[PDB]
Amino acid sequence: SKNSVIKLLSTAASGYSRYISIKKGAPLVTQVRYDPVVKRHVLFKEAKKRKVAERKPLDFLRTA
Amino acid sequence: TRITLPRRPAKKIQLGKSRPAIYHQFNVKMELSDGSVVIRRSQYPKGEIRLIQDQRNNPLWNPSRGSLDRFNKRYSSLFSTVELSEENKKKTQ
Amino acid sequence: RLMWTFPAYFYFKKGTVAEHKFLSLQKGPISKKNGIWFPRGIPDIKHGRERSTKQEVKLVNRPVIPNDRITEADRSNDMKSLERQLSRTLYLL
Amino acid sequence: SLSPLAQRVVTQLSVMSASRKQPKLLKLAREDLIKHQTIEKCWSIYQQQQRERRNLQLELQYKSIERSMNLLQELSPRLFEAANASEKGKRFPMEMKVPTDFPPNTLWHYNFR
Amino acid sequence: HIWSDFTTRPSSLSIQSSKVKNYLFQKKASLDPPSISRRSNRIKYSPPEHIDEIFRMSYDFLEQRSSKFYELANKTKNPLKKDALLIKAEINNPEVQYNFQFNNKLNNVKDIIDYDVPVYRHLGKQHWESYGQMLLMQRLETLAAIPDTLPTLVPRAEVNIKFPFSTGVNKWIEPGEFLSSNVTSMRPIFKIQEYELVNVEKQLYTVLIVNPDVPDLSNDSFKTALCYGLVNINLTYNDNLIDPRKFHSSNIIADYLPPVPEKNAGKQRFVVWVFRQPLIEDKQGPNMLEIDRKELSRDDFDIRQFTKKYNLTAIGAHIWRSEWDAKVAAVREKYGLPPGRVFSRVRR
Amino acid sequence: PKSACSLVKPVHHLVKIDKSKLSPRFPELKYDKSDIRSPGFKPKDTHADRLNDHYLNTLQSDLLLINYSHNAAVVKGLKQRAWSGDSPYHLNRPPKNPRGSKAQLPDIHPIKWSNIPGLESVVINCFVREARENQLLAITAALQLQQITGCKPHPIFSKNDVPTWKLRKGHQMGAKVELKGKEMSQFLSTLTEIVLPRIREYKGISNQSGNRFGGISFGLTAEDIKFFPEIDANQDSWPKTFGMHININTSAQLDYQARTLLSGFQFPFFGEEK
RNA sequence: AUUGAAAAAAAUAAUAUAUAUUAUAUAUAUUAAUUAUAAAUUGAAAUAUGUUUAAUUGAAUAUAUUUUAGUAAUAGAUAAAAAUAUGUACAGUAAAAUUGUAAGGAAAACAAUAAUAACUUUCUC
RNA sequence: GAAAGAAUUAAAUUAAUAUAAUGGUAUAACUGUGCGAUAAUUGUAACACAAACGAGUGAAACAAGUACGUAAGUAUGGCA
Ligand SMILES: [Mg+2]
Ligand SMILES: [Mg+2]
Ligand SMILES: [Mg+2]
Ligand SMILES: [Mg+2]
Ligand SMILES: [Mg+2]
Repeated sequence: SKNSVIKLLSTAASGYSRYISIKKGAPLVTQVRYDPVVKRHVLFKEAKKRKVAERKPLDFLRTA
Repeated sequence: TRITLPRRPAKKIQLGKSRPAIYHQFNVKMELSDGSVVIRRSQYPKGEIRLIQDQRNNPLWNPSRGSLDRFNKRYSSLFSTVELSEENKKKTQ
Repeated sequence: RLMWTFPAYFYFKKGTVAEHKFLSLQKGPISKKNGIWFPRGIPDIKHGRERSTKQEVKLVNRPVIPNDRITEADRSNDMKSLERQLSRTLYLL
Repeated sequence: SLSPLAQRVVTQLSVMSASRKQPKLLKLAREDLIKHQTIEKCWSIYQQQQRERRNLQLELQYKSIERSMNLLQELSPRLFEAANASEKGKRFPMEMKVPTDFPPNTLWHYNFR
Repeated sequence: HIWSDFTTRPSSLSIQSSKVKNYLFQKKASLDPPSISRRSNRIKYSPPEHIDEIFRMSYDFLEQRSSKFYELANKTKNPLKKDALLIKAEINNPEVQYNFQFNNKLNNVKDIIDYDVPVYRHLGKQHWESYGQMLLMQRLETLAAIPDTLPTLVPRAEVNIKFPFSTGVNKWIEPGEFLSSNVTSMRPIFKIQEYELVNVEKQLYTVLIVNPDVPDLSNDSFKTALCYGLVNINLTYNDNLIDPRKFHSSNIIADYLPPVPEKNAGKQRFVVWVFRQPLIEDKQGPNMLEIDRKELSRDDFDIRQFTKKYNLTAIGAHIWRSEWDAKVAAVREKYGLPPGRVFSRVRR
Repeated sequence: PKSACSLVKPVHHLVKIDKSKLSPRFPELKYDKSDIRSPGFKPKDTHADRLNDHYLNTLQSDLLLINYSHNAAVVKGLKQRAWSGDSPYHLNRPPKNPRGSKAQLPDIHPIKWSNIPGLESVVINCFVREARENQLLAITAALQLQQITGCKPHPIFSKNDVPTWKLRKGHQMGAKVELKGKEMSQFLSTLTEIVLPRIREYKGISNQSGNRFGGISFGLTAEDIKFFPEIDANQDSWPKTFGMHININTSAQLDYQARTLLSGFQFPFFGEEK
């Protein structure tokens, strides 16, 4: 399995949720879409937990 | 294997805010082989330079106007033409 | 006014006799210090330069002394001489 | 972290880079800005005039050459032919040097070859 | 020194501020700029070095050039050429540049920016071409106010409108704005700023506000509607605000009827057009023209036909666009217009 | 996206709408880079350019005099030939490519007061091939270039891929710098006076070198770069040093004219000319 | 505002404050910033407080308080090296072949290679 | 007569298009860049194309909300 399915649950606690597909070790996928219960654009976040390909956090502060 | 300097996140130059690279430059006097001085802008900090080998003493740039040297130095008392005439019998070849 | 800072750290290595002379020749910028009024704004300094102003950088072993552009011939007003005007195009009449 | 060679490369890079080496922006007052504009415009005009003068002079020279060559063609055909040759490999003489800022010790050479 | 002389030359070419003028013309960089009002900021400020002597030299150079131009300008007889010469003479004057750049062009005070002066007028034209004219052209093309009403426009005069009498607030209308029915309840005010050399005494103008987007249900299309029509208006380069003060009741060929868009009829373009009159020779004074007031109709109005009839040339334009809101019924009631129709939401 | 169909609508006016001016997004960018109010401002005409002045005074008139050919007409270049209409298949046919060449060549004009040859631009291409191993070498080369010129270099990247030479695609390898105006002139003057005399056995730029149209070139070894005064002043700061190509671009119609011009600026020419 | 130098004001735009209107307007004041961001027993600079030399300032040196040095690429709305493959806004043109050029060679990189009639502005005979 | 601009004409889609092949694409659908990361959103979708049914395809419009754009507008994933 290369591309897995996930459940994005609305942040405005309606219960509304949208499902999308991602690569197995993709970053946490949050997106702003229309919640029809609330009748506005709200944040969606992943309901379940899963492991991620850990990227090194690129440093803008010039280290050393 | 490939030796590199790994890049940091690039700094966003905004459109319109880009400024031209005006490097720090000193006015430098070059005295050539002869006494002709010329001013040139230069990044290295030296107000005056005098040059030894230039176009103004090269034969290619003015046609109208060191083993050998070592040899000359260490066979100077003898003074080494007359010498050629003495040591040039053309029978044997 | 718009020129960059002179990157002295490159041209002069830290803890060297040549650097020390350069430092002595130079004079530093006035830094910001708490509890004081700076009526020409607070000092903006990076690599030891007031960003708000122009920077001045003061610098065989012989001084390069250029020759005088006016000549002896020019002074005398000798019309037959070729060295009489050095900055102009002379024509034979 | 880094080698001495890596450090020296970084220093070299810095020399070229605009990172923390450049001053504040050149702000002007409105009167000062106007004065600057008038300085620049006048200068530009002067430069244009100079260009026209030089260009005009060149045109005049060209006209004179044309006038000469027609006359030469009319009079002596051989002389005209000699004048009008291909000067493909013509090289400026190496004595005609680019005028320096200050003159040399020996201004002029009276002897040659 | 031609630019210091004000015997024949207008007063507007000088800077009216004394301090600013003094700062401009000094022998050393001793004084501090009048623009910087605050003491601390003046102290902080440092002008670029050597600027004075060079500036003075530049002034002398351009002053000499101006003087030379003036030598030609007075000998010239034909008017457009003379004006062009005058412009050439004074355009590089620092004082006139200061005046124009840093003071308002829209509501110009005559002593600072005089549009009677040719140079200032040229500057104003150039400024208009740089932004406002382009914008106007874009709004005419995008909204489709050109081909729908009047084929083309060659923008010559800068036209700005206002609605002072309705609400109370002061605002010049940006082209292609959505105005409320309250805002456009009473009539607008025009300002036709002319930049070409034109006979101020003789040249008359007409102003027509037209609504191409009123629905005609017999044709199953739209028809035009002359919402406001003025004729024979006198403009002057400085005195150019077309207000009930200026124009008389005789000038009004069709008195202002407000935008009253119907519900679901859509967005309605109101595109004011400014024409200049045809100028007749061998006749002193302003040549008027009579309009057949029974012939031209307001509920249906061929703008192009009208233009052809009276030999007009469209020099300027401006546009707003109104759509239905709650207060249009109130506006109709105030004006005594009928209740107003209501259309289906679907364009079936 | 409902469609990909690109189709610019016609307009009903001749006014040229500058779309950049109608926005309020980039207020600093509306000013020209020549204008003082722009952050992109740089003092251009800072001092009197010496080589340029010399060209103006002495050379340009001489060059004009040299290049005068009596009643010389224009020599048209090789162009795309049209088909003779001796067949109905010629009717919307693309034109035949030029005679010898695949690309079209320019017309050679007679030299008059307007179109006298002169220096247009210098380009200093330095592609260091050891930088396939070491990226830091490219940086050092760029610095060297900057030092030499007093102008900001631009990084060269490997555009191609090849196995024989150990070369990847998209790898920083040396640098280039297009000099123009006064800096270029200075660089030429330095080349003529300081550097090219200190090369021991140098005859000249080859007469077989160059473009077909007003462009001449040559190159300097790593040995030759140590004569540049910014390099020359300190041997110690530069342990390594990289060669370079030097593309001189003239306003010359043909290459012999360009060579003659360069000779006027004290560049020696040695080989047998074409 | 105090400080330096030797009556006021008349744009745009931004910022601050106020109010006008079923109008993101107007009024007054002022022109900031603009390539930066934590962490340095070691480099460099300033200021303050002492001491010694030629009330004095320069010069030298000690402590304190700061400031700088973390040195890192794009400087251009970048435009066919590589990299964010869906939106939108603005802008531009590729390729091949040919002629050259330091190592460079058929094959690394860079340069150059169709025509200006008319139009606008600028300078000029 | 010169400089600069606006450009126009000719040529080109042989490169490039995430991917086959074909059609299309410089008015670019290709490429660069700012913002953004939203429309790779939510309910009704007529009417067509295609079509035994099951399905498939293009899609005006109405309503809710979002992003970019000075605006006009564009976006209900990708030139097809
Ligand atoms: Mg294809
Ligand atoms: Mg069918
Ligand atoms: Mg079916
Ligand atoms: Mg696409
Ligand atoms: Mg695609």
